Amino acid sequence: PKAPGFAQMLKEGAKHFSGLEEAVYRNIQACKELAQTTRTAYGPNGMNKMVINHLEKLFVTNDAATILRELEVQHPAAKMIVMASHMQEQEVGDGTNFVLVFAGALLELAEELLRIGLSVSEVIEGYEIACRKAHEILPNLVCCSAKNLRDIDEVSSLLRTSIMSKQYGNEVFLAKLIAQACVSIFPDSGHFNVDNIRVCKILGSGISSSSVLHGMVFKKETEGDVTSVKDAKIAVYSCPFDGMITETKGTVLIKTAEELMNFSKGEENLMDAQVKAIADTGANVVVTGGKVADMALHYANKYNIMLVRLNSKWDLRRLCKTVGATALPRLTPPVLEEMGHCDSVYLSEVGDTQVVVFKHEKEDGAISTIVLRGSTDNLMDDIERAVDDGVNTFKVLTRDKRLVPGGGATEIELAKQITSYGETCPGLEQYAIKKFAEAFEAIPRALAENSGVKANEVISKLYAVHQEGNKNVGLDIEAEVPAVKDMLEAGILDTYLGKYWAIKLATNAAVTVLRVDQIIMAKP
Amino acid sequence: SLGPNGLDKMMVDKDGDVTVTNDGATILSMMDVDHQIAKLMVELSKSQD
Amino acid sequence: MPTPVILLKEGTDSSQGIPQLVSNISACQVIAEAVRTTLGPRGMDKLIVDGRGKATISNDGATILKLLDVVHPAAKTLVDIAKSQDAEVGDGTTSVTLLAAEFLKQVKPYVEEGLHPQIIIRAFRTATQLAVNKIKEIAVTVKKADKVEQRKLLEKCAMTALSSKLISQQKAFFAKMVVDAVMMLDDLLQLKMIGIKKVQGGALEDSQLVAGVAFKKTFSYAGFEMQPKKYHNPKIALLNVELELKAEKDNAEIRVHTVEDYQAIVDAEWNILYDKLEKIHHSGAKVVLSKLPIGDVATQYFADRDMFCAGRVPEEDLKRTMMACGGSIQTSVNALSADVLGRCQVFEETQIGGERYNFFTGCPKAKTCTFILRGGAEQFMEETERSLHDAIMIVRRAIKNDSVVAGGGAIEMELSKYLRDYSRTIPGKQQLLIGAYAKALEIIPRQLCDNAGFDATNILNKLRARHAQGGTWYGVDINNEDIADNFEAFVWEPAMVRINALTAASEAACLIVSVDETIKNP
Repeated sequence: PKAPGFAQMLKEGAKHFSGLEEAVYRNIQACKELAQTTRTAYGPNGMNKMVINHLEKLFVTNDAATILRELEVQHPAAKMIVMASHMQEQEVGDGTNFVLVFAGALLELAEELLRIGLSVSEVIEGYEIACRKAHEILPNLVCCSAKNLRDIDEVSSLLRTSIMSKQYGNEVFLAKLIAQACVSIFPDSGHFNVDNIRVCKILGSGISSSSVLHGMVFKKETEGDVTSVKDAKIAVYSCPFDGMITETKGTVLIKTAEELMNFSKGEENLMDAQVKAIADTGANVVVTGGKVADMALHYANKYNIMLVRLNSKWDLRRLCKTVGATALPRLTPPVLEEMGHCDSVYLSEVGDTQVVVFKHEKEDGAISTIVLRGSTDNLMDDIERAVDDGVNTFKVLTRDKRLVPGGGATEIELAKQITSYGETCPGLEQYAIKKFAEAFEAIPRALAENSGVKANEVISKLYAVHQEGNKNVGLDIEAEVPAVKDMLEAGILDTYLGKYWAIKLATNAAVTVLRVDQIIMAKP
Repeated sequence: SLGPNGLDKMMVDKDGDVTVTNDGATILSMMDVDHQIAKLMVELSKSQD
Repeated sequence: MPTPVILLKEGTDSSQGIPQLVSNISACQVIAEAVRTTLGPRGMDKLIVDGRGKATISNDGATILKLLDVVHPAAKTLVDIAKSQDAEVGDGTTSVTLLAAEFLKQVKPYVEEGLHPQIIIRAFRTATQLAVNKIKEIAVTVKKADKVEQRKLLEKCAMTALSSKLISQQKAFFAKMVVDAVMMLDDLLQLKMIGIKKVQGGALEDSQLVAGVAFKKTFSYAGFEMQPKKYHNPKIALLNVELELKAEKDNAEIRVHTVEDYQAIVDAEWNILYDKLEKIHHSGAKVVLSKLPIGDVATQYFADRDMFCAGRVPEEDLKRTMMACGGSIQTSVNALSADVLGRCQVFEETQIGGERYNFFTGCPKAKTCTFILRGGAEQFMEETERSLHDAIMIVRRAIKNDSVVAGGGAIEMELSKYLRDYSRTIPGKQQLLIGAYAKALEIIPRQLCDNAGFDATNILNKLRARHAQGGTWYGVDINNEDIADNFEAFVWEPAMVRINALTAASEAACLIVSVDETIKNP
C-alpha cells in the first residue's frame, strides 16, 4: 500500500492536469460557477449585489464587470472569461452581464456535445461558423434607427434602456439628467468623449434632488472672498502661485548692510507688481495646483482676486477645457486671448461640504458635470457607475447607429434563424450549430428567473408569437401577465454594436476555453 | 477628607513618588481610576477646584 | 496527487438567499436597539469608550453610530445614513435609523414569503414619493401669516430640536442665544464662522454668547503680563507675518570682511525688526495678533509703548476676528493703512476657570460671534457642542426654508393615516406593502411613549381615533402623558428634517432588500 508509482517526477510540487478530464469536467464546471455567480445579475428584474474587497471596502453593484473585478479568482479559464467580459466593458458598456451569460450557456451546451462525443475541434468549427452566421443575420434585425443628434427626448427614451436595466426605480430622473448632459456636450475635442463628463458625489438630499450643472465643480476651500461676475475672468497657472524659485540651489547672498532691507522690500514690491499686472488684465479669479505664497494671496485680497487650490493635474486640465483658457506655466503673462471666460463662479454649501462651482453657459461646448445627491455613498457608487455605463451607451450609439429590439426578442430571432440554418448545414457539426442556437435561450431564461415566472412556457409562447415575424415582441416584466410584451412600443431597445461585440467576444472566449485540453500549474 | 476634623490621604505616584494631601482635586488627579464615572468625578473635582 | 481546483480563495465566505436577507434585517434591528432608547423629550443618550480609554457620551445617534464601529456590512449602510442626515438636517438621525429598521422589520414577515424584492422596493418608492408630496402639501409657512416674527419660528424650532439633548432644561435660554447668534451669521451661512469654545468649569447656565471673538489660547513670552490689558476703544492690527530676528525667513549665508561691517550687519537685522515695529506703532493701532510667533523684544516694545500683542493665535480664530472687526489680515507690514485696521467697541482679557482668555466685542457690524461654553464636565464640552451644532445647522436650514411642521410624531401619524387610506384604492400585492409601510412608520410615537413609560397602545389608539377627523397636529405630549395639539404647544420642526429622513429610509430599505448574497475576502 501507501506507495503507488510516478513515471514522471518532473515537477517540484505542482498540478499536472491531462486527459481531457479537465476540459470535459473541471473547466466547464468553473465556467458554470461563474454563470451561477452572476445569473441573477442581468435583468430589469435583476436585483443588485454587494461585495467587499480583500481590503474590506463595500461595493453595492448590479454591473457584472465591477463585481468580477472584486472577486480574486484562481481557476484560469475563469479568469479567461472574466477579463474577456472586462475588455468588453472597456469597449461598449453594459453587456458584461450579456457576455458572461453567453459564455456560460455556450460552455454548458458544448460540454454536452463533447460528452456525446463530438470532436473538440469540430465543436470549434461549428461554434465559429454559427457565430459568423449570426453576425451575418444580425443587421437584418435593426429597427428604429434613431438619428436625432442633439435632441433630448429621443436620447432620453433611448438611454432609458440601460438605466432601467441597472436601476429599476428612477428611470425618469436619471434619463432626463443624462440626456441634459449629452445634449450639453457637443463635438468639441471630437465626438462626445466619455471623459468629457465628470461625476461628483455629495451625500444627503436623496436621489430625486440630484441635478446637473453646465459647468464643473470642486470640493475645495477658498482663500479670499466669494464672488461671481457675469463676466468672470479666469487665469490658470500650472506653476505654483509664488515667485519662481530656481530649481538650482540658489541661496540669496548679501555683502553690505542695506541688502537686507532692500531685499525684503523688493520681494514685497515685485510680488505686488506681478499680481497687479495680473489684475490689470481684469482677471478676478486665479487657479493653481502648485503652492500658494501667503504674500500672493494677501495682495490678491488687496486686489479682490479669487483663488483655487490643491487641484490635481487632471483637475486643472478639466478646468482648462471648461473655460477654454490655456494654463500658463509662466506666472507673468495674463494674456487676453488665452484668458478665462465663465458665466459665474462662487462657493456654495451642500451637505456640510464646501463646494466651488463654475456655473456656466457655453454655446461652443463645455464639459459639464452631474451632481449626485442622496444618503448612502455606496448607492452613489452604484448610481454613478450606472450613469457612466449609460454615458458609454450613448457614446456607442453615437459611434454609428442602429438600435436593435432588446428584451430578448432579437435573441429569439437569432435562435430561430440559426436553427433554421442548422438543418440546412448537414454534417456532424449540425449538432454543434443546433446547440449554439439553443444557447441564446439563456437570456430570456435569465430574465424569467430574475422575474420569477415559469420560464419554459414563457419561452414557448415567445417562440410561437415569434413564428409570425413579430421581431419586435419580447419578454414582458409583469407578474400579472407572465406572458409577453411588444418591445418596440415599450421602447425597450439596445445598440447593434453592443450585441454584436458581446456575441463575438463570447464566441472568442468559448473557442479559447474549449480548445485547451491539459493544464499545468506551478504552485502560487 | 472633609472638615477640620477630617483626615487626608497619601498618594503613591507611578514612579514611586509620594504625596500627602487633603485637596480632593489632587486626590482624584493622582488616582489611577479605570471605571469611567470615576474619571468623570476626577474631572469634576479638577474643574471645581 | 492532484486536487480539485477551487473557485475563489480558501475561506471565501458565501451565503445566498432568504437566509442572507433575513440575517441582514436582523442586523439592522440590532443596530436599532443600540439607538432605540435615544430619542425623546424624555429620551436617552449613550456612553461609549474607545479602546484607547477616552470616554465619549452622546445623545445624537449619528455620533454614537460613528463610535460603534460596525463590521457587518448591511449595518454600515445605516450608519452612513446617519452621517448623511447629520450633515443635512440634525436630530432625527436617531429617528432616521428607527424608521429604516422598522420599515425592514415590518417587511421581513412578507420576505418570509418568497416575494421578489423588486416589488417591495417599487411599493416603497411609490409610497415614499406620495408621502413626501403629502408632507409638502401639509407644510406650514409663516410669512404668509401675521403673528410671526422672522425669528419666532426659529426660536421655537430651536425650542423643539433642543429638548432631547443634554441641556434640555436650559432650552428657553439657549434658544435665545442661538437664534440671536445665527441671525448675525448672514449671509455666508456657513458654520466655520461662529466657533465654539469649550471653556472648562462653570455651570453651563453661565455659558456666554459674545458679539465678538475670544481666544482660549495665548502664549507666554517675556512681557505679556506687563502691557495693560484694557483697551477701551482700540484699533486691531492683524499680522500674519512673524515678528522675530530672521527666525524662519529666507536662509542665507553672509560674508563680511570688515569687522565694522559685521557690526553693521547685526545692527541691520535688528533694524529690520525695529522697522517692522515702527510701522506697527505708527499705524496707530494698539492690538496686534499673529498666526506666527512673536519676538519677545517686540513684546517688550509694545509693553513700553502700551500696545497689546499676542502670538501664535490659531488661524481659524484669526479669520473670525478679521471678519468681526472688518479688518483684513496683513502679511506685509509696509503696505499697512488704516483701511485694513479692524476696530472694536472694547477689548479685554479676563480669567475664566484659570484659563487666560482674550476678549473684544461690541462691534456693531460683525457678522460672526462665538460661544464661550461653561461647563463642569469635559464630556459636557463635546456633548453640548454636538447639541449646539445640531441647533445651529437646523436653524440655518429653517432660515433658508420657511417651512415648519408639527413635532411629537404627529407628522408620522398623519402620514400613517393618509397612506393607509390610500392603500384601499390600489388592489393587489401593493396594498399589503403600503399597509406595512404605515405600520412601520407609526413607530416614532411608540418609542417616544416607551421612553416615557406609558401605555402607548392607549395613546396610539386614541391617537388614531382622534386623528381620523379632529385635527392634523395632534400628537404625543410627554408631560400630559396623552394627545395634544403639539403645534399650538409649539413643538415645531423644519419639514426638511422629516422629508430627508423618509427619503433616506426609503432608499435604505431599497438598498438592503436589493441584496441576495454576500462575498467575503480575507
